[PDB]
Amino acid sequence: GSVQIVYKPVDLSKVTSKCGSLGNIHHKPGGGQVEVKSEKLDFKDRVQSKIGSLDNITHVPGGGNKKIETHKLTFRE
Amino acid sequence: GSVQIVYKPVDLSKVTSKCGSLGNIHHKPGGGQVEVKSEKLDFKDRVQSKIGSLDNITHVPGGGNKKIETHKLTFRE
Amino acid sequence: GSVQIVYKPVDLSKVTSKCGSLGNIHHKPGGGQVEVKSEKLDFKDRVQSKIGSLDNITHVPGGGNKKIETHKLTFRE
Amino acid sequence: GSVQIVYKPVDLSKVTSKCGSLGNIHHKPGGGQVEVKSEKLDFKDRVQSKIGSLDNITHVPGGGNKKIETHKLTFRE
Amino acid sequence: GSVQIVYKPVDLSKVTSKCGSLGNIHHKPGGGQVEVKSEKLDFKDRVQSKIGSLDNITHVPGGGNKKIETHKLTFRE
Amino acid sequence: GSVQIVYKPVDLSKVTSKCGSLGNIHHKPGGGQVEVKSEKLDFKDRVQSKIGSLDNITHVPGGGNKKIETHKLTFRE
Repeated sequence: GSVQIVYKPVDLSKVTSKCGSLGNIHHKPGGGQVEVKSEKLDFKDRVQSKIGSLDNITHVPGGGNKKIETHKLTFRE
Repeated sequence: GSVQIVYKPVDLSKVTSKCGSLGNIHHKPGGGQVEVKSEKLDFKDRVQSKIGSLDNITHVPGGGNKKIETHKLTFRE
Repeated sequence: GSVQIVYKPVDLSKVTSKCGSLGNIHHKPGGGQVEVKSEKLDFKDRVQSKIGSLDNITHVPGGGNKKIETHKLTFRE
Repeated sequence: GSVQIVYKPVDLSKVTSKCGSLGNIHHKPGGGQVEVKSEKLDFKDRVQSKIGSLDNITHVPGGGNKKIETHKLTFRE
Repeated sequence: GSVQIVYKPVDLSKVTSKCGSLGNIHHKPGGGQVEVKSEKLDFKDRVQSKIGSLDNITHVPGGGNKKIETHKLTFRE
Repeated sequence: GSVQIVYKPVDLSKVTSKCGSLGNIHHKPGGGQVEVKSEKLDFKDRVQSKIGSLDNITHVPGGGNKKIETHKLTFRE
């Protein structure tokens, strides 16, 4: 019993943008207040956590395009 | 018993945009207030959590396009 | 008993947009208030949670287009 | 007596195609026979000729599109 | 008497194609036979000729697109 | 009497192709036979000729695109 597998996908795909100008952008939020009160913090087994955060973000990429691919050939016996 | 598998998908797909100008954008929210009160925090087994957060975000990508692909050939016995 | 599988899908698909200008956009919400009170927090077995959040978001992508594909050939015995 | 010619043709044309796949094509003609008998051949000036030819042609272009133009301003006296 | 010619043709044309795959092509003609018999051949000036030819041609271009132009301003006296 | 010629053609043309794959191509003609019999051949001036030829050609360009132009300003007297 002979097994033959050929795995030859092809992609010529493009992910693209064009823009004339980004222009004037004004991030001006009023001052927030964040208060958190807790007594104990027990953490185990791959847990991840964020407490009391206050983030201001002004992300203005001229492109900002993204492509994701995954290929996976798996074999048993 | 011979098994032959051929895996040859083709894509020439495009994900694209054109824009004249982004123009004036004004992120100006009033100051929020966030209060959280808790006594104990027990965390285990891949849990992830966010408490008391106050996020202001002004994301203005000139493209912002996205493509996702997954290929998966699996075989047994 | 011979098994032959051929997997050759083709796509030339496009996902595209055109825009003259994005123009003036004004995110100006009044200041919210969020209060949460809790005594205990027990978390296990892949749980994920968000408490007391107050998010202001002004997402203005010049394209914002998205494509998703999945291919899956599976075989047994 | 003045003369003024402004030859300014503007071209924005496109000649285009899409095809998914060209597929299986089978050029299998039976064997031809060509016999020509002649005694004398006298040629002069701009003659061009072909005798006793047997051509098999397969032509499978992925596009095969064509454009031709012939601009011609002529002036006298 | 003045003369003024402004030969300014503007070209923005495109000749283009997409193809997914060219696929299996099978040029398999049967064996031809070509016999030509002649006694004398006298040629002069601009003659060109072909005799007794047997051509097998496979031509499979991935594009195969063409553009031709012939601009020609001519002036006299 | 003044004369003024402004020969300024502007070209922004494109000739282009995409192809996913060229695929399996099988040039397999049967064996031809070519017989030519002649007594005398006298040629003069600009003659060009071919006799008794048997050509097998496979041509598989990945693009195969062409562009030709022939600008020609001519002036007299």
